[PDB]
Amino acid sequence: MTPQLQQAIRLLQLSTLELQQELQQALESNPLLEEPVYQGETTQTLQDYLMWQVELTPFTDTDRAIATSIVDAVDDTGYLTIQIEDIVDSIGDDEIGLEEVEAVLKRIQRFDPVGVAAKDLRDCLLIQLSQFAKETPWLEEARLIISDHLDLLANHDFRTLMRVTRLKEEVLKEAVNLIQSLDPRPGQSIQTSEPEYVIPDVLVRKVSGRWTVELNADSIPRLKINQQYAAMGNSARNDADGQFIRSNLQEARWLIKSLESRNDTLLRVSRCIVEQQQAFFEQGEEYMKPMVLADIAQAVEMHESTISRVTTQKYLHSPRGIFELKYFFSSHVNTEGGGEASSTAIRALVKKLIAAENPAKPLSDSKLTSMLSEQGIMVARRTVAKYRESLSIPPSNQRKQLV
Amino acid sequence: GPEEITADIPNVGEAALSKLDESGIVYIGAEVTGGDILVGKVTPKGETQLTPEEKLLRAIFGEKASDVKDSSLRVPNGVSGTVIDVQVFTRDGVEKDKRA
Amino acid sequence: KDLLKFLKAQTKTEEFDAIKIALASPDMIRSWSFGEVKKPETINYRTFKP
Amino acid sequence: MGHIELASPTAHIWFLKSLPSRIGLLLDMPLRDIERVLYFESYVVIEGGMTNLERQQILTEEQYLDALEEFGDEFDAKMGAEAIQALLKSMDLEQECEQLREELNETNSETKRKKLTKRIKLLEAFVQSGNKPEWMILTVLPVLPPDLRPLVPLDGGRFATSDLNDLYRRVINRNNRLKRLLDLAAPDIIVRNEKRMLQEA
Amino acid sequence: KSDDVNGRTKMYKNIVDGNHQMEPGMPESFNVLLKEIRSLGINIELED
DNA sequence: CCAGGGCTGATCGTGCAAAAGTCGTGCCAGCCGTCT
DNA sequence: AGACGGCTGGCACGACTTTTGCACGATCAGCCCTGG
Repeated sequence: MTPQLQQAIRLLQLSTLELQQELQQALESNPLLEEPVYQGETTQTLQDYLMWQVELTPFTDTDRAIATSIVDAVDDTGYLTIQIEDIVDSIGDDEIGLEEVEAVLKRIQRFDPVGVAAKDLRDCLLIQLSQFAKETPWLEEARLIISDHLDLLANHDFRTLMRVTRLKEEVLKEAVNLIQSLDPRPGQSIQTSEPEYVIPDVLVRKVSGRWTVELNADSIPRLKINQQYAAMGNSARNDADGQFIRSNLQEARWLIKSLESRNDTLLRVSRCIVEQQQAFFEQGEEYMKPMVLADIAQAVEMHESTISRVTTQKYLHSPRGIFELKYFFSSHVNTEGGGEASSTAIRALVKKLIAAENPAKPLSDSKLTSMLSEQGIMVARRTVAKYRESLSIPPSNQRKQLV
Repeated sequence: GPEEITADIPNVGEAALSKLDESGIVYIGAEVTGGDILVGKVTPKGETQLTPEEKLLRAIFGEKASDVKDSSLRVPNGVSGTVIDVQVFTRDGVEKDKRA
Repeated sequence: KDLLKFLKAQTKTEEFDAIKIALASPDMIRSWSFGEVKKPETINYRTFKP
Repeated sequence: MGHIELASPTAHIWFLKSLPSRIGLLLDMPLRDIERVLYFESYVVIEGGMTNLERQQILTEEQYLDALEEFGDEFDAKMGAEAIQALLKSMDLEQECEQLREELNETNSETKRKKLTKRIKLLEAFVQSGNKPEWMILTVLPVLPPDLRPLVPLDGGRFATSDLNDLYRRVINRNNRLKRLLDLAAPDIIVRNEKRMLQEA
Repeated sequence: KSDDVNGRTKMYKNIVDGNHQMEPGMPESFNVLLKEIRSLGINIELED
């Protein structure tokens, strides 16, 4: 209900990154508050490698210049970004038509990774079939279904495709295999990664099947009042100086104490939500109870907001996995079996059940609802439909193909 | 994402994957030479959103386009010889233990 | 522009004859720089960008 | 490459700390006194025109304390890194060089023949080169280009930089807190200690 | 074949083509040295 | 000189109701496999 | 080849939870003034 405190207790509802940052932000204001290997080896990857080939070949000044323009618009993931006409306009010419650029852009189609800088899928695959041996049984078939009738192929249906395009069920299917064993997205062939992405907070204790309030590693912003500057307080020269020093000291003590207060709160706060939830970890990701913040403040010795703020932006970590405290929040779901359920558990089960099914005859919604009722979960058919279509799981009736 | 060591990576022929296991791990006794896949493992790259071409492409193949970034072991260019045995350590609590 | 003089004007190095050395005036150092650094932070771990 | 503002003046370490005293040969001041002035003490005098005192004398904290009330605000003096810059910028080289040459050519002796031609040659080389002595004490600080100093990519947890930008971030945050404290009218002792720490960094 | 970035590439191009010529240019170590010297209160630049 | 009353700097409390997000869950529209 | 029935996906009512702004006068012991 306080200013000098209303924030001193909202200053923790953020991540430790920002906290450190704002702590530095206010670490300059208060004088008395304080806390080789240059061998970076380089590489290539279809930008420099693509450019590398450019030089070796015999391309004239006007052609070389153009080459870089198109070799630089090649998105790393696979194909180029902008259209072809774009490229003609970004040369800055009027005498140069598409034909001139066509060649230069056609010549590159056959470099390191055959199919690099293709644009609009079809051209890529089509080219790849050109460098193949013409003494290939499904050469003409594949090509015929590459220039046209691709939409149908893309669909789950294939019978309507063969009947119209003068194709048989036996040979044509095998032509598919030569189009299927053809690798679109050749641009990632010479691609690779080397990332990390990991944050620490409250770890695990691992004591007789239990992880807890453990300890704090590196998250406490060293806030020790300076003693060389504090000695001059009592022996201040003017009134100005004394006032200054005392104001800054009191605010420093305030901040010391608020930082220490924030630590402890979240320190032992990481042992009741996660305990009220001893099924998602031990048993697994399937086996999950519904939990609510309102119910968490009821279990623990504190207010709802108090606990909501501590838990927000606090990535937890157990040898079983690292998930943010706020992500544990789940709605409700009647079950009638000694405890309600959650929709995340619906989603994981839908997914593990679509994984273990017949590949040719797909599983479904009413079927999934019935399976759930068999195990004793009793949910709606909608919740399943929603949780299925939320995970970008394609329709299972459209996921069928030729076994 | 959790890059799972599979046995069906992209941008690689079946002949090269004929030495791998069902869980993706070079059979002990194989005469691995030169630079070949030893332990398949695909890193889950942040998938995109809509972008029509991907949707069409995804359906065409499936479980490959906009999925992962192949990056296995690959015997160091200049090493050869039969592979005596392979050891495998997994974090307790992880639902795996395929070849373990 | 022309897309031809911009690419050819990339290795315009001279003979570097008569290399000398002098003091750096406080007003001449600003000509070498374009901006001014104010924050000690270099890279943020959230999205991996400066 | 970039640069740092550094509103608070700061001297250079390659000068007045090598084998020959570059700032010492221009001001005829011993190395101990110059090093003591730059460390924010000994309260050296700047001008001392009307007051009965030399322009390049030393007046300790007690000396300045008991001399300020005697001469009033006429005796101006500084006790920071900018004191040397202010004392050096107010110097006539073309007028002093002729006087020094005449004194060295007229008053010849055993010890007078040496230790005096060196200063004359230094002043002549400084005048003929067109450089300015106040340029020795810099105001801004150009930073090393970032590409030439990688971050040493580690496993991923901690970057573990090449400890070349650590001095950089230290100086940056020190100058930032100094500029923030200057706007709040801090006591003289606190701001003096802070500027001393910035000079040392 | 040691420091010059465009030099090694042009040499490779000329050897693949079959010309066997050389263009000196300027190495990168001297530029790194100039950039490291300009970082202090010292001025240095190439003249003609 | 000591205890009673007034002034004032220190020190607290880390709470509480209000507006929006979330899924149980029902309704409703479009589409395809098959027998007529 | 189209109606019938299953399948599928989009949309919305409503109970419950998530979060988010609201800046407050109130209070207690040390210090200072004063009567017994």
